Amino acid sequence: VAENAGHQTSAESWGTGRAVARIPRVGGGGTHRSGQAAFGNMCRGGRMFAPTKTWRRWNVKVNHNEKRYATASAIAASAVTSLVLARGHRVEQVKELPLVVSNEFESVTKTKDAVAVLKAVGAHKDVVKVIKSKKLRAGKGKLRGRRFTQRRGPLVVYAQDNGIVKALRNVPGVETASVKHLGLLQLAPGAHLGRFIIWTQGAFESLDSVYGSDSTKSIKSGYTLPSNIISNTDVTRLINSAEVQAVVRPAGEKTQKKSH
Amino acid sequence: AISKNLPLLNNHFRKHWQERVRVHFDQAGKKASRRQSRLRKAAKIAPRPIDALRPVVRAPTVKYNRKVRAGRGFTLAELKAVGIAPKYARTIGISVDHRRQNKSQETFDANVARLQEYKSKLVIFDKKTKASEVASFEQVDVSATFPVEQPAPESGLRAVEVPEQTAYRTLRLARNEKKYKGIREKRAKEKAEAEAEKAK
Amino acid sequence: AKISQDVSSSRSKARKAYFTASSVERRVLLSAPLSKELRQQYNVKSLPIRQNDEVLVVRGSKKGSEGKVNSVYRLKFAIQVDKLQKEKSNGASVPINIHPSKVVITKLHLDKDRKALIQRKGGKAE
Amino acid sequence: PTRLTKTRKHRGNVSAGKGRIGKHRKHPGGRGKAGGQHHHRTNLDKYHPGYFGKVGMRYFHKQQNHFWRPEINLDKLWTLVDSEKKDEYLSKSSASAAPVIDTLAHGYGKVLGKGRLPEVPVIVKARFVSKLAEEKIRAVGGVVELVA
RNA sequence: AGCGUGCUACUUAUACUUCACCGUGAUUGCUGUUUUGACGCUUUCACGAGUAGGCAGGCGUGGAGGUCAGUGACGAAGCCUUUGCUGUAAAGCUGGGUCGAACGGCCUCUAGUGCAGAUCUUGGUGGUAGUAGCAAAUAUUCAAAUGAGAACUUUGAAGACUGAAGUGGGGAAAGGUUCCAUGUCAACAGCAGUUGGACAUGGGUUAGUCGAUCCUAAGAGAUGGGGAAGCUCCGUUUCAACGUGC
RNA sequence: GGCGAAAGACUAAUCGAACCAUCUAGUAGCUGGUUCCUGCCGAAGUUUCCCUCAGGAUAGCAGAAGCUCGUAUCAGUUUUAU
RNA sequence: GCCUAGACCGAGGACUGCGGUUUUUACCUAGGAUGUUGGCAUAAUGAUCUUAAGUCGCCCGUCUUGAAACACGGACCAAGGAGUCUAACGUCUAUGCGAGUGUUUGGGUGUAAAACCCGUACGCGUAAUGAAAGUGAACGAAGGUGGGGGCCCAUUAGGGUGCACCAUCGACCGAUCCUGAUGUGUUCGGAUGGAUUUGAGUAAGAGCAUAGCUGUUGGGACCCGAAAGAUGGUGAACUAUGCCUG
RNA sequence: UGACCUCAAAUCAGGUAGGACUACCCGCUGAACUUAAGCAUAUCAAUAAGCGGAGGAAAAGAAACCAACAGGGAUUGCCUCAGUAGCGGCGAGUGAAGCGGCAAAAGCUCAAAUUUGAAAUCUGGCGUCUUUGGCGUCCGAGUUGUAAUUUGAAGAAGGUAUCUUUGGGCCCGGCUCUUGUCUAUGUUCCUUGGAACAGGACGUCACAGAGGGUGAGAAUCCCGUGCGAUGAGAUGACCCGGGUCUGUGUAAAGUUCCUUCGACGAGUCGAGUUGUUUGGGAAUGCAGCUCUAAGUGGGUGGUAAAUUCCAUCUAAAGCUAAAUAUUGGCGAGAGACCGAUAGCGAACAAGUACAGUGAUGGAAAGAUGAAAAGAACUUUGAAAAGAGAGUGAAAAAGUACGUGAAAUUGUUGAAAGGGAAGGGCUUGAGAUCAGACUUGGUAUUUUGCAUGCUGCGGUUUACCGGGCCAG
Ligand SMILES: [Mg+2]
Ligand SMILES: [Mg+2]
Ligand SMILES: [Mg+2]
Ligand SMILES: [Mg+2]
Ligand SMILES: [Mg+2]
Ligand SMILES: [Mg+2]
Ligand SMILES: [Mg+2]
Ligand SMILES: [Mg+2]
Ligand SMILES: [Mg+2]
Ligand SMILES: [Mg+2]
Ligand SMILES: [Mg+2]
Ligand SMILES: [Mg+2]
Ligand SMILES: [Mg+2]
Ligand SMILES: [Mg+2]
Ligand SMILES: [Mg+2]
Ligand SMILES: [Mg+2]
Ligand SMILES: [Mg+2]
Ligand SMILES: [Mg+2]
Ligand SMILES: [Mg+2]
Ligand SMILES: [Mg+2]
Ligand SMILES: [Mg+2]
Ligand SMILES: [Mg+2]
Ligand SMILES: [Mg+2]
Ligand SMILES: [Mg+2]
Ligand SMILES: [Mg+2]
Ligand SMILES: [Mg+2]
Ligand SMILES: [Mg+2]
Ligand SMILES: [Mg+2]
Ligand SMILES: [Mg+2]
Ligand SMILES: [Mg+2]
Ligand SMILES: [Mg+2]
Ligand SMILES: [Mg+2]
Ligand SMILES: [Mg+2]
Ligand SMILES: [Mg+2]
Ligand SMILES: [Mg+2]
Ligand SMILES: [Mg+2]
Ligand SMILES: [Mg+2]
Ligand SMILES: [Mg+2]
Ligand SMILES: [Mg+2]
Ligand SMILES: [Mg+2]
Ligand SMILES: [Mg+2]
Ligand SMILES: [Mg+2]
Ligand SMILES: [Mg+2]
Ligand SMILES: [Mg+2]
Ligand SMILES: [Mg+2]
Ligand SMILES: [Mg+2]
Ligand SMILES: [Mg+2]
Ligand SMILES: [Mg+2]
Ligand SMILES: [Mg+2]
Ligand SMILES: [Mg+2]
Ligand SMILES: [Mg+2]
Ligand SMILES: [Mg+2]
Ligand SMILES: [Mg+2]
Ligand SMILES: [Mg+2]
Ligand SMILES: [Mg+2]
Ligand SMILES: [Mg+2]
Ligand SMILES: [Mg+2]
Ligand SMILES: [Mg+2]
Ligand SMILES: [Mg+2]
Ligand SMILES: [Mg+2]
Ligand SMILES: [Mg+2]
Ligand SMILES: [Mg+2]
Ligand SMILES: [Mg+2]
Ligand SMILES: [Mg+2]
Ligand SMILES: [Mg+2]
Ligand SMILES: [Mg+2]
Ligand SMILES: [Mg+2]
Ligand SMILES: [Mg+2]
Ligand SMILES: [Mg+2]
Ligand SMILES: [Mg+2]
Ligand SMILES: [Mg+2]
Ligand SMILES: [Mg+2]
Ligand SMILES: [Mg+2]
Ligand SMILES: [Mg+2]
Ligand SMILES: [Mg+2]
Ligand SMILES: [Mg+2]
Ligand SMILES: [Mg+2]
Ligand SMILES: [Mg+2]
Ligand SMILES: [Mg+2]
Ligand SMILES: [Mg+2]
Ligand SMILES: [Mg+2]
Ligand SMILES: [Mg+2]
Ligand SMILES: [Mg+2]
Ligand SMILES: [Mg+2]
Ligand SMILES: [Mg+2]
Ligand SMILES: [Mg+2]
Ligand SMILES: [Mg+2]
Ligand SMILES: [Mg+2]
Ligand SMILES: [Mg+2]
Ligand SMILES: [Mg+2]
Ligand SMILES: [Mg+2]
Ligand SMILES: [Mg+2]
Ligand SMILES: [Mg+2]
Ligand SMILES: [Mg+2]
Ligand SMILES: [Mg+2]
Ligand SMILES: [Mg+2]
Ligand SMILES: [Mg+2]
Ligand SMILES: [Mg+2]
Ligand SMILES: [Mg+2]
Ligand SMILES: [Mg+2]
Ligand SMILES: [Mg+2]
Repeated sequence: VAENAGHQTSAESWGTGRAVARIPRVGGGGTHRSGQAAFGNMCRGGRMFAPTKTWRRWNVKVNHNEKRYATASAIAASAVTSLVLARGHRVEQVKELPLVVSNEFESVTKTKDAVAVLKAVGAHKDVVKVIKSKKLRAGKGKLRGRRFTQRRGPLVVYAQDNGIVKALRNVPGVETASVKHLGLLQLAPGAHLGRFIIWTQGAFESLDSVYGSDSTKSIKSGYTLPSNIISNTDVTRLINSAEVQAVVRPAGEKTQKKSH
Repeated sequence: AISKNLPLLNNHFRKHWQERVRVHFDQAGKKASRRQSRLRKAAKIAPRPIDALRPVVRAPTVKYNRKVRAGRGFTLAELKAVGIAPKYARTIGISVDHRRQNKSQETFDANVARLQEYKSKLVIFDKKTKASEVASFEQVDVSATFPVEQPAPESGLRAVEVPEQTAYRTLRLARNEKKYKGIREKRAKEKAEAEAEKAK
Repeated sequence: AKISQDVSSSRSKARKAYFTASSVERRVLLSAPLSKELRQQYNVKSLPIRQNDEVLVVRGSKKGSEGKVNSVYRLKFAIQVDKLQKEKSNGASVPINIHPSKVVITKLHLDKDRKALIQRKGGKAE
Repeated sequence: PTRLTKTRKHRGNVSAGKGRIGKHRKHPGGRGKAGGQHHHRTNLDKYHPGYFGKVGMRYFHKQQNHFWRPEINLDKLWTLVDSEKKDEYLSKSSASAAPVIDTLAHGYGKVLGKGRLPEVPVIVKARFVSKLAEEKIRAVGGVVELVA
């Protein structure tokens, strides 16, 4: 708010003894503003309690390694069909994830051709989902340049841009991203894992140089992909295994019988 | 006002500090405009480099002796050793410093070698030069083409040679000699004048 | 999406530029599409509506009506067609105001400036 | 976030957690470190002894660069040897050829003598060493070479 | 049906006993039947007062990312209502009426986020109450005219008063069109109104001789100068080569 | 500051120091208020110091988070001995 | 031991148990209600609203030892209305990396305040102690003793090994005090051995960074509230006093 | 009879200054509230108010610097140094600098020198021309010093081996800025609606699915958006690329070495004292007064003094872009901001109406409808109005205009009521609401379907069993 809002008055308290509250009041006469309360957060025309300041903290620091951790986790989550489906993507007619497309799609220059390729590879039902999802935003945010809302479509990741970025620019919901610069705002929109990612072959083959492997060092300086604290992530087979089940005592009833 | 087992703080906020709060909202905007200024400056004078050649100098003080960094300009003696006048040097991308001198040979030799390396890659155009030759050149980054390079620390294998006096004893004796130099010299002067004045 | 830094996506700025548009600016805003016959005759798809054009109403309660434009009433952002009248219980008739984007031009009023405008826009006039 | 604060939970309760008798006030007790010798003596004496008074001599215009002398102990000295060549050096080091460790070039002023060295000759270049650090270096067959 | 004393029965607390249900704490068991909930299900026992205060789990509001390819001009939101349902509750959902353009559920983010009070703020509305009151300045009445309408307008007749230090006839200050004619009654004239200093439309102020203008008064104040960091202060012919001379 | 045949009178309904704006959201150990639900736990008015006595700090009382363990050796009680 | 009158309740939901009778691998009263009959389903039944009757019930908020108080605020209603943000911090928690850690001053890059990338320095940590000159952390399996979860060997017990941590006696580094070797710019050096002394130390590192709650200090600082103080201006149309002209 | 010096006058010829704005900038002057739990030093604060002066930036700036190193190297800003050294009733508090990483980088000008074989310099008048000016000429300024030459990094004067570099004016381009013109695809069908811009079907364009308008949520109706293309105007000693005309280059400048020299700022430095200020502490800067220099001298080297050294600069004269600041002006783009008691005081004829002698103080107030289609006409009334009618999708939109809450009020209906009313619990009464003959199953007949009898409402008596209330 303005630094002087509510404080452009010469108001002075009347003091006690005049049967009115001790709030400051406008002086003078001849206008209806005269004698009216001022300066108070409870007063009409006063300044708000604790007026908002610009030196509030707006940007937040995140450790670079943790940010990379989360980016890798989101990329990994993009290959889990259950996560992509819970994420809301119409991916039921894609035969396997990750969806990798040939490099000719890096060279499409017309939106018609890019849409045709999206239709061919089975990624256009999610574009149709974006098209059908357009609604007027609820609330005053529509007065602030945010008039419509819609879903997110597929994310197309390339290695070389020979026209694909501009060809997909106008398709609603589709985002394009270089494999060299992938971030969490695209990989996990809304902090929800499982983005529907369409890789070109070049981007898929560059992933291993970008993030490294057990045989390849990452281009990122001193960076290694994270290690899990658990090796077998399926604990039902760990519990119901020969090694563990051979040393346990026999199980009781799932529910104790009531004896009294 | 003072309560609990807490550190005692020094929060200097008793003046009208809120009238002098500079929040750098324009960090990204200034970064972008700074880059645009840099492109305009480069494109104006291409293929001439945007950076003048800078010398390499030791950083001062006992804390930064080990480090070596870019200086401000080459000394008059250094330019003299490569046969360049300072007035001329300023016009071919070489920086001059009339204030710095060369007490020692090491920095002087490093900067003479640096000037000779830059001078070998220099190509000065003239009227007879056509735009075909000028377009055959790319605008290099002098700060990267002639970087400031730290001398490598000594490492590897060498023969062990053990002096009889330990290093700790050497340091202690140096400290003691410095501490008592003045009083010992005064004592010796008094002794000499006494034993050579009455011995007249 | 817009790319130029000189283009504004502000709703308030766009509406202010519309309702405070000068009369000269309102001429372009009150453009009308040509009919299919004139579009192939002149190879131009829309023109600023002019006083003596003939239009066909394609939207609203007067859809299907035809007539000659009587006035481009630029202050009200409307055109008044020849016989598109509403009859008050008084017995008097007031013209019905129609936006030019809700009609098609079926016959152009031509002069030396209209022809140059059509030829400027890549079309063919005479 | 404000929605997690106890201000949201105090809504509806009269005193906002400040008490009906105490009545949260402007500055009871003073501002800042007021009354440190009078009514906050019991706090400063208990938790900050040594607070009042002068100790030692002043130093006009103290330049901290003069006193720069980072320490490295002996148990950390072989980390300055190249990692790719440490294992070869730990085997083939002798009096005729021992690794040189330039401690100043790595940012250290004094070599201290905590810990144990590998029983392997080394040449340690330092501005300063402690008495025991140099005794331990000589015992493994090494030497300390003073530099500046 | 009092006093002292003894006895039998009977009366009833949120207390005690048995039982149901809620919650809290502990506790039993649950993966070759773990079986799409193990932050889950399940056995058993005990316990439950509370200001100041602490903590936990939830309800609600504005806006943000995501999702429901959610609701909606065949009616969103809002509002009224013994239409009810759900929850210990904060509240959520729903029938009918009204209405007219947006709005919600869920996973998260965020905050200018919840009112009965502060002689709180601004706006609005009551009881009081058709009440206090509309009582100084002697005093009005008859008739006609006008008008829808006359205690109050106009005219006539009368009765009165101010009583020339006036309730008369002019002016200075101050106001500014209130002046005059015509029309005119929504508001204003604390009743009324056809009347008005109200409202609307027009008209109207004529100078050589009346004033201003000119003179100087107490005083105000440039210049030449002298102070003052300076805004400016002093000084008024002043330590001045002072005539736009006749 | 003025002015006062003097009353602290008068200086624009303002006078034992006018009015206006700003510093200024001046400071207040003092008065008043401080906005949803349920669940669990639950006080103090006492010690010492303080120009301290309507206030603080300190210790106590209270909550929360737990941690190390699993009957180890504790108790606002009795007995016996002293 | 036996007979006999009444009231309230019916949690649970295949089996599993303990008993009993055994005519029996069956039955029972024995780990919680079944059987049967009538009526009703336009209704007997239940809930809410209004009202009557019986019984109880003082006006909320506040300060207070004590309020329904003859203590204070509150006529009524709507809308607004009070622990916020920031700099620097303590504890705790989550997360990443870990003897390191922190990309974001800046450079690169960009689909352009985003995302992505880069590294030198620097901050904190990895060494303390002394006023300072200065000096600077292993006798030993990084010590001994008593406990100590877990693990190993056993076979109640018992033995071995015992991290974290607790109590205790030592060792090492710095300061203080004492002693004072070979030596020497003869006044320096300080080996060696000690001391009811002392440090926020060593004794196989634990930190750094981001975020959240709570607490702290400075800021308007939960909201509203002085009497005052200062700086710069405006008034002698009232009034006080002098003067000039009536 | 004339010079010169000093000082005047003119409506003399030609110029220049004042005042405004406020966000940032350069100075002067200068508080107190406040904190210290009192208060006077201190703090607030070298801040507010007051005064003088600028610009697009200002200021500072090419060391009388920092240092103590193996040395850096004009100024400015950022990060850090560092809440540190220090200052402080050593209390409350306060508080820089060097180094280091980076942004940006750019250097120089006078005075002091004899042109002395030639005042070589310049304002002005007059004339003329191709006019931000050139040329010619004449007065004047100026020797009490205007040009050339040098600025300490040097440099001068002689000698010296020769070598290397180069002036100006126009014309078209490019760059920069502004601006004009030009551009893809449905208004196809059905339903609702007053209106399609809604839903459904079939599509199209997309380097354009930003935004706005149009009778409701419109990429495809319109303007735009995106992509570029092409004109016009400007601008630039101090941007470059070409041309083109003159270059009067025995000239100007630099480069190597030798010799002789090498002018370098005074009421200033410095010292004392006083006041203020600073972190600056036997005194950091500034200022007043008193004293008052020197020439390897002078300053600095954060503890006063004398003696001896060392290090490092070179004051008392001057200019200079960029990085830096920016609640003002101008032009733009935005936002997890506010949504008419909010947001600026002001969304409106708002610094308006209105108040005050004055300085000053200072509001309230947005929304019919797509469109006035703003109700013709008849009738009652003095009129305002009313009643019919009419327009409209709606008058449950009539300008006393969207929705239209509460307080408060009228009418109708229901009920209750002996000096309050209101509440809880319980039941009665009245009103309302709810629920199992279940999605009940068993065979049965007829009424109805597009159809070829088949899913299945329909009916009553039978039987199975169920629900609820009870004995
Ligand atoms: Mg406001
Ligand atoms: Mg302190
Ligand atoms: Mg030097
Ligand atoms: Mg409570
Ligand atoms: Mg309350
Ligand atoms: Mg509390
Ligand atoms: Mg209170
Ligand atoms: Mg008390
Ligand atoms: Mg308290
Ligand atoms: Mg009795
Ligand atoms: Mg008795
Ligand atoms: Mg009970
Ligand atoms: Mg309780
Ligand atoms: Mg908000
Ligand atoms: Mg829909
Ligand atoms: Mg309804
Ligand atoms: Mg509705
Ligand atoms: Mg509407
Ligand atoms: Mg949503
Ligand atoms: Mg609020
Ligand atoms: Mg209220
Ligand atoms: Mg009121
Ligand atoms: Mg009233
Ligand atoms: Mg009466
Ligand atoms: Mg009276
Ligand atoms: Mg009469
Ligand atoms: Mg009389
Ligand atoms: Mg009149
Ligand atoms: Mg009246
Ligand atoms: Mg009347
Ligand atoms: Mg009038
Ligand atoms: Mg006269
Ligand atoms: Mg006259
Ligand atoms: Mg006079
Ligand atoms: Mg004067
Ligand atoms: Mg008196
Ligand atoms: Mg008065
Ligand atoms: Mg306040
Ligand atoms: Mg008190
Ligand atoms: Mg309890
Ligand atoms: Mg005391
Ligand atoms: Mg009290
Ligand atoms: Mg049961
Ligand atoms: Mg009672
Ligand atoms: Mg009270
Ligand atoms: Mg009392
Ligand atoms: Mg009470
Ligand atoms: Mg009483
Ligand atoms: Mg009282
Ligand atoms: Mg009171
Ligand atoms: Mg009252
Ligand atoms: Mg409210
Ligand atoms: Mg580091
Ligand atoms: Mg450190
Ligand atoms: Mg030290
Ligand atoms: Mg340790
Ligand atoms: Mg106040
Ligand atoms: Mg005051
Ligand atoms: Mg005072
Ligand atoms: Mg007067
Ligand atoms: Mg003149
Ligand atoms: Mg001025
Ligand atoms: Mg001051
Ligand atoms: Mg203050
Ligand atoms: Mg004080
Ligand atoms: Mg106080
Ligand atoms: Mg005081
Ligand atoms: Mg100060
Ligand atoms: Mg000021
Ligand atoms: Mg200007
Ligand atoms: Mg600039
Ligand atoms: Mg300048
Ligand atoms: Mg110089
Ligand atoms: Mg510098
Ligand atoms: Mg200060
Ligand atoms: Mg630097
Ligand atoms: Mg001339
Ligand atoms: Mg177009
Ligand atoms: Mg629209
Ligand atoms: Mg459609
Ligand atoms: Mg649109
Ligand atoms: Mg000089
Ligand atoms: Mg001063
Ligand atoms: Mg001084
Ligand atoms: Mg002095
Ligand atoms: Mg100078
Ligand atoms: Mg300057
Ligand atoms: Mg800015
Ligand atoms: Mg600006
Ligand atoms: Mg805006
Ligand atoms: Mg407003
Ligand atoms: Mg307002
Ligand atoms: Mg309205
Ligand atoms: Mg009539
Ligand atoms: Mg309607
Ligand atoms: Mg309506
Ligand atoms: Mg209405
Ligand atoms: Mg009502
Ligand atoms: Mg009665
Ligand atoms: Mg009842
Ligand atoms: Mg009933």
